[PDB]
Amino acid sequence: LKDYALEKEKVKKFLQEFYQDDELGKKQFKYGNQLVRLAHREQVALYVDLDDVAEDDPELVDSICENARRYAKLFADAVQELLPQYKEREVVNKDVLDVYIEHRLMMEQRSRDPGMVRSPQNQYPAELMRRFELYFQGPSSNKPRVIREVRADSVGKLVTVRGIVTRVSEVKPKMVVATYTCDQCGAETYQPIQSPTFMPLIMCPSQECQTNRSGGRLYLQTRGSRFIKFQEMKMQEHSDQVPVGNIPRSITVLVEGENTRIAQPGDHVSVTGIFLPILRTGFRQVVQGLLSETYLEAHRIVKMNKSEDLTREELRQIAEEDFYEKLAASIAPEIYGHEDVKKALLLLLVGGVDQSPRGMKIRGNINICLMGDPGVAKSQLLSYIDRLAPRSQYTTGRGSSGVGLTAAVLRDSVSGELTLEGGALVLADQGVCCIDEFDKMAEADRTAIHEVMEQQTISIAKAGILTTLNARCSILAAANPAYGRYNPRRSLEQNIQLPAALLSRFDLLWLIQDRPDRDNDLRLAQHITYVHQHSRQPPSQFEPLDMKLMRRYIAMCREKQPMVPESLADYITAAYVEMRREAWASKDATYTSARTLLAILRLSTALARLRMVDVVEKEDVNEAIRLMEMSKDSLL
Amino acid sequence: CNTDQAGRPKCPLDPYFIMPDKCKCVDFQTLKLQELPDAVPHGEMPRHM
Amino acid sequence: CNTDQAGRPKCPLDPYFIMPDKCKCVDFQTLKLQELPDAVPHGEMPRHMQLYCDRYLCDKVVPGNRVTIMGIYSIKKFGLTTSRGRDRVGVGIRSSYI
Amino acid sequence: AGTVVLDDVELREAQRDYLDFLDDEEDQGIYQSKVRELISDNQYRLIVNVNDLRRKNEKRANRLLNNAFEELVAFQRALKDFVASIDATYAKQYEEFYVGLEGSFGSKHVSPRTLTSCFLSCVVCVEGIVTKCSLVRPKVVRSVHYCPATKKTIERRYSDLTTLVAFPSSSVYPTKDEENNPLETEYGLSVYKDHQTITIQEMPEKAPAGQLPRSVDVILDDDLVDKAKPGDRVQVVGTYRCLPGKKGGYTSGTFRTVLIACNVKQMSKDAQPSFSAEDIAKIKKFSKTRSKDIFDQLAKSLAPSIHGHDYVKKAILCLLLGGVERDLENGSHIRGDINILLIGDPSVAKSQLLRYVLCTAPRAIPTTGRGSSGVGLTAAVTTDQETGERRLEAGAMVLADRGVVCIDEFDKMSDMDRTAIHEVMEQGRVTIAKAGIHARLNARCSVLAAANPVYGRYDQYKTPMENIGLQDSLLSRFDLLFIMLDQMDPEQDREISDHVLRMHRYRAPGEQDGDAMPLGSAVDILATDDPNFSQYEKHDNLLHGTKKKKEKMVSAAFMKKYIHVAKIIKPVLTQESATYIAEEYSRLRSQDSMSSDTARTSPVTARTLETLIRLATAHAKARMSKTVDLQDAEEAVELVQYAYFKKVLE
DNA sequence: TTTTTTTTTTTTTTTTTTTTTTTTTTTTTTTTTTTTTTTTTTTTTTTTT
DNA sequence: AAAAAAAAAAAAAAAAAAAAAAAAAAAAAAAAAAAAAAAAAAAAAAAAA
Ligand SMILES: Nc1ncnc2c1ncn2[C@@H]1O[C@H](COP(=O)(O)OP(=O)(O)OP(=O)(O)O)[C@@H](O)[C@H]1O
Ligand SMILES: Nc1ncnc2c1ncn2[C@@H]1O[C@H](COP(=O)(O)OP(=O)(O)OP(=O)(O)O)[C@@H](O)[C@H]1O
Ligand SMILES: [Mg+2]
Ligand SMILES: [Mg+2]
Ligand SMILES: [Zn+2]
Repeated sequence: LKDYALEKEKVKKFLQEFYQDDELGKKQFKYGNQLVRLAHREQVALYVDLDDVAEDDPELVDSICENARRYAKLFADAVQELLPQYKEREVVNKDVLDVYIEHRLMMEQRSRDPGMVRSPQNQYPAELMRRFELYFQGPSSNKPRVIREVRADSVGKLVTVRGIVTRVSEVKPKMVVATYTCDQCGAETYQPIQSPTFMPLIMCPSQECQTNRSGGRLYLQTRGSRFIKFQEMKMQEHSDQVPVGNIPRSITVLVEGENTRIAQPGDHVSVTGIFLPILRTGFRQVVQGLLSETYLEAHRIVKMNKSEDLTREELRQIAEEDFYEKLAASIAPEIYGHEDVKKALLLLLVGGVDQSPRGMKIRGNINICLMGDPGVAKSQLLSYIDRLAPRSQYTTGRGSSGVGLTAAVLRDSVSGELTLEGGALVLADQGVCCIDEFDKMAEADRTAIHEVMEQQTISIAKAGILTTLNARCSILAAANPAYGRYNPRRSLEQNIQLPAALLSRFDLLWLIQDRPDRDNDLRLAQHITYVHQHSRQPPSQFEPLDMKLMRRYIAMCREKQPMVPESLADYITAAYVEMRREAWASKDATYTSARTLLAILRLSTALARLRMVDVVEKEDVNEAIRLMEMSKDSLL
Repeated sequence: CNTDQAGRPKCPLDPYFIMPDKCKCVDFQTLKLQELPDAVPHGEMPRHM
Repeated sequence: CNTDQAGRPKCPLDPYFIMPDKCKCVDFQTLKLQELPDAVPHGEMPRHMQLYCDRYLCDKVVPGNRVTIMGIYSIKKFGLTTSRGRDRVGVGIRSSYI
Repeated sequence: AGTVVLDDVELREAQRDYLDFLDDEEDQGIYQSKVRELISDNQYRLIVNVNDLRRKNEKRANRLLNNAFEELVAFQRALKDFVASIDATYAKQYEEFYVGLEGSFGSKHVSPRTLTSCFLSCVVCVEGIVTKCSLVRPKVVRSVHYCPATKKTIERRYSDLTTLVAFPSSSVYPTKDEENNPLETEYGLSVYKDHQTITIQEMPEKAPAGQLPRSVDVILDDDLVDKAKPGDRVQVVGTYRCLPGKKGGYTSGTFRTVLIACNVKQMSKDAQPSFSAEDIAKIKKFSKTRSKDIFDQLAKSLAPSIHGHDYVKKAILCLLLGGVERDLENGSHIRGDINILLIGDPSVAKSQLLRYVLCTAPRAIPTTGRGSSGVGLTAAVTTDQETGERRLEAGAMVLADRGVVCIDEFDKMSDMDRTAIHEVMEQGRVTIAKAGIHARLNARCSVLAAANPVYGRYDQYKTPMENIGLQDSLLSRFDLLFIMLDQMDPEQDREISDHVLRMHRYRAPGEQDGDAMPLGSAVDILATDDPNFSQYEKHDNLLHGTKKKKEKMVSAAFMKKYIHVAKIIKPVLTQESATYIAEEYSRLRSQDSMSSDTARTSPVTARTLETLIRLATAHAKARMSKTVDLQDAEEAVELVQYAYFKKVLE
């Protein structure tokens, strides 16, 4: 229907003279600078934003979106043909692939004889000589689709879908162009690869071996061949776009090149790509016809809401003396009360600083167990923290138990062998694992959680598995202490009903009891009725921060390693020995150990991180001790 | 037939037909050469080639 | 192809494909018959027989039924191509059924 | 070959008859309006009631049902002609328009067991349960290839030879130009139709109780693919056909059969309603007339066979109406479902109420104490074993999303199961994970549960805490908790017994005259239509299901229609209602709320405040109020006050 | 311009070669699929002081 | 309440037959054509007053 020479001229014009004011209102020829970087081998992937193309050619964007492989090829050809005139100097031959490329170019010019007409099969394939990758950032005018609804009418189209990454393979070499050499001739044979499998060539087709009518057997070689980084990921529908009685639908995304190593399992991503078929050869198929598998060919992978990858006033509120309180009060502002609980949860999000002295690691993660009466927002707070934290996993009861927490060995699909997949504690490694209904958790899981919370590893020596998993996750647990309710007739450690080891692993065991109280029940009921009435928490002095903003603040506080002075050591020691003396003297106290002191230290370093200082001060210690004291306040 | 498609069935045994328009033909003549009359031995039939 | 008279140029080897919608199919069931428990000699494995039922004999019985079968003792006729693997040292043997 | 047909007589006559049937203007206008409605809904399949054809054309109806393939080709050509007559551009958009069939297939209505070989090339209506679904795959029907050397563009057509003979020339994919230039396929310009295969099994409740199940394979093509998921109960109407085998020089005479669906419909003919203008007007007048005691009238009309339990019936009406989910902007969630627990003495009709809700509500799932254990109640994770990949499997509570789970003998469940129910009951979702997959399944279901107290009979001299055996966290999930006692008072006994004997005397009107209730022996069901997949006076005529003519009761069909309309209402808490509810909650949390020798049946937590809000919202929905007024709040508060306290005797 | 011998020369065939066309044609392995075991990893009912 | 059991009960791996599918696959004979040559009849031009 359309002339592709005209379309290649169109895309060449767009690339050469599209400009914006991205750097401070300065017209900079957005794609010309990238073409320069591509010509100097300083940049591999070029992402073409179809919003830019629509700004000056909307029907080009529609053509791109309705036959996307064709236009990925056209754009790659335009870039190939534009690169020679954007080269300002000589490439330094970054790697071995470059050495091969420029030897091939050198030998082609050397024996050129330009006026001669060569065979169409006697040049280098285009993809053998690129060293750049071209991708589309789909137009914002295209609404994201639901994985279920990406069907046969969208084969060959540029679509965006959103989902959770459930399974992503390791980066592997996928061959793009197979290179062979001959035992007779000294030419190279090239086999561009489109299929999922190929039959390696046997004879060479070289001119010099066709003249000689020799054997000319050719030898497949990795050296001159071309590979690409390749990952296979599965991606699932979000819970909120699954129909009523259904389970979420997966799509296979074939990730390759510079788009690899972006998405890890558990990530919320938005993927732009082309929806393409893979022919289903071989299977003696019940139905006649050319049936094929589908996949998404990735072009742009963007990590979404919690997986997401400052103005002077922003730093102003960071430097505000009430920043800690404002962040803590932004924790699930629809739950009334629980002010100190939200402070403790904020500290869990920030965490302490890991210490590695002389080969003896002590974690920086903070663990918190909310053990409360029924209906006190424990599951709501757990769910909020799961929504907010960047690498969080939520588990409940025994729906994700055993290998849903640890790893399991699973049949690989890409090659077919036994690959290790992590459960919740691996997907939450270096994040938060929210373990709801902790008191009703299978004992094998509880022992695994012992090792996770202190050693930050999972050791497995079962039949198919002999490994040690990294599980460097904070544990936010929720439980009911004994028989559903806290009764004062029985001591702690009797209605807590956690062994001293497990109990001591938690930096804070927060006790919540909802004792009835007329004015307090009115305050809660008014808050809740307002929330039911307006779908939001009532106005207060300070508007709560967005979850994006909260994430940014917490992240900035994360890389803020503060140290403990020598001057505080006596103060901290006195606090520890004091806590320990109440534990001994009191008859209704929990188990106190050196873990209580480490809890003091890491709580206070998390406070200091929140002030974004580099040295823990006495007020940080003071607030940490107050938190440890409040954690058992309800029993008074 | 060279082409394969395992999902599809195979082509017949002798499937190939000359396409006459896609053929490079050249001129072609056959001659009859007789031994030169002055080269034939005396009582002797001439040879042909 | 038997009709190679309606034109001089010929048809290939094996030109024929089954026309599935032009075939008259009938019902078809296979039964496993075991020797009656009272008829098995004392220390003795039971004998079995494969049964082949047809149009209205299909679904006339269910597993567990005691039946009396009347039929042709017959062998499978699928083309004297016996190339089995590890077992079957036996030559000239074909599967029996009724 | 290469022959064309010159005005085939039978195809011409058939297409004429079908276009006469479709062009309904001198007649009632049914199918002409239906074709307009598919044009406007942007769809390309018309579902035709075969009874309408029988009414208009016996000869067509019989010929269509017995020779399905060519008849359906004629009727789809006629449909395309008719659609073009109404709207030529729409007809231009879609290559072919399709025809699904529905209605009453007399002898063609079969089960997977009864679908024998005598129905080959006939239209059949098969009912069963989907055991396996394939992935939805695209099947290429028109491929477009560009030749970069010559700049030429090529198109190849692939005809649907699923059940026809397919010679290998019909399936070659072009890869080379005539002079061996490579072609590149234009994926975006090619046309694909997606293809699925499912297996339908004879429903376990309908299969002969002894033997193994019988199945049939079904080919689903575009528009029909994702209509059914494993575990669904479906009708599939389609053509039963032999598939071709592969090319070979030898054949056993054995053919593999499938059903090519022309229509798929769910058993849940209770999950899709049909409202005419008169129905809507009747609903609107019923809501406007008595907008005060309409709720009581609906409640007392709920399980008419059960006498008494007025509060329990009001609560069940609130459960069937529901509250409103709060979906906060930060993704936070408050549920809007009501969960009810019925504790009580033996034989007080709580199973009857569960059975009523099972036969009344849409998307209602039944489950008993130990008959659904572990993963059969919430979801499960299994491994595909063909691809080696993990798969999700939906349990009872996932399948009841936006529905009800009626858990009978709740006390006889395991504690493992009862603690698995916690997350579904409160947060409305199932979170399950094995190593290769983690999901969060929506189970937005309300739980109606019936249990017996410990000791089987409720001891009135012990506190309700120790008669119910449930811990406080579980009890908190159930927002209403009814103790249904067997008070052996003679007056109440007379009331109950008179009612029961009247229901044991009732005989259906005219349908019966002294006869017995048939067993329905698996050949009688296929004789008639299935009521499950089948195709309003606001009141019932009074005979002796009621003693005297003093107070009318709502028709069951109208009550279904009314509740379906009222469920969509989203009433808003007004400030007076919110203040009243808050004050009542603070009073109810306090000790003065309970006198001496009265005891709490369930704890009062913040969940009780949301219980009040949800009950008031459901009450407001019953009136179609759009606001939660003070009357709704005080009805909710009296429900809670009634259910949450119990006097203990000495 | 009546008679009369070589001359072809059109018509029967026959040979006869060279070339193009015609005619003939199941068996044997392999592989997926289904339905079985079988070791191992849980996990769900058993009891005590 | 936990501590051994003692089953399901799921997976991976194996077998293990079937039953279907897939894969191999030129040379010998004939006829027709076009060309020759050969027996016969037929049609020419030299004879004379
Ligand atoms: N400040 C608050 N305190 C208590 N409950 C609240 C508060 N704010 C809101 N709620 C309500 O509590 C209800 C949820 O119960 P929740 O999620 O607290 O159970 P839980 O704390 O896990 O208790 P359980 O121990 O029974 O599991 C939510 O609907 C929420 O709206
Ligand atoms: N108002 C009523 N009160 C009690 N029983 C009634 C009433 N109306 C009818 N029944 C009859 O009582 C019989 C027994 O009721 P059902 O079996 O539902 O009791 P149940 O409460 O489930 O007993 P259990 O707790 O032992 O299961 C039913 O046949 C029902 O029809
Ligand atoms: Mg909870
Ligand atoms: Mg009952
Ligand atoms: Zn060579």
